[PDB]
Amino acid sequence: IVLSITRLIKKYRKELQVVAWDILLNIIERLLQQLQTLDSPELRTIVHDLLTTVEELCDQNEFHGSQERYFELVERCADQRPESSLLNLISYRAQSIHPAKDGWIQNLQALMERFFRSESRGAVRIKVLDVLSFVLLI
Amino acid sequence: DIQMWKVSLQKEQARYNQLQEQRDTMVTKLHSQIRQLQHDREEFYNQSQ
Amino acid sequence: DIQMWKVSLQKEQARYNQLQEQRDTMVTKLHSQIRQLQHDREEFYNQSQ
Repeated sequence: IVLSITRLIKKYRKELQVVAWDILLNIIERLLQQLQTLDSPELRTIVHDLLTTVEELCDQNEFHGSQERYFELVERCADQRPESSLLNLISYRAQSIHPAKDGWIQNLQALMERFFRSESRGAVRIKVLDVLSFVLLI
Repeated sequence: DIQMWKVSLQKEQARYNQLQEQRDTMVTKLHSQIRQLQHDREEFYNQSQ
Repeated sequence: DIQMWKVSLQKEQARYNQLQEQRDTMVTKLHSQIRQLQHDREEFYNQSQ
């Protein structure tokens, strides 16, 4: 499944529009729930590569799906190995934190409570604090 | 699939319509920043000049 | 008709992207030209004067 969906996403980046992505994100959600117990290094590697390609396509903005749910799924798997993915996730979640937007302080609270005050990956916490600095400068 | 694209356009149009609330919110933010800028400048004159 | 609705929803997506870019650009302009200007004019200029 993960190999075939890898060719699906890496090729048909654009044809996957939002209802299809709402399905395909749940496909990834099931895959991630299985990643806990399937345990194989090869499966870990290929699932990580898939989410890495989804992240790349999100930076390329070739991904057109729901960022809220995709980055929620990233958050559930945030506890995992990929490093730059965490930087991307934190930078993304910064968007929902802004003085004009509702609940922004609470969203920032959650962001730091997860990735600042319950985290130890130095670059990740550096980026969280840079995000907070950008929020304060804004 | 026609029904799907219709529901999909409905949903993305709702997402784009929430930016109407976003527009009103940013207009309020402007009506704070600009209005306080004008008040600050006028009192800056009225006292410091 | 499927292709036509695909490009129609794509145009709605384009309007969303354009509106997001325009709101981001106008927020940047508001910041750097009104909020930063007020920061100067009040906190530095008015209070120092």
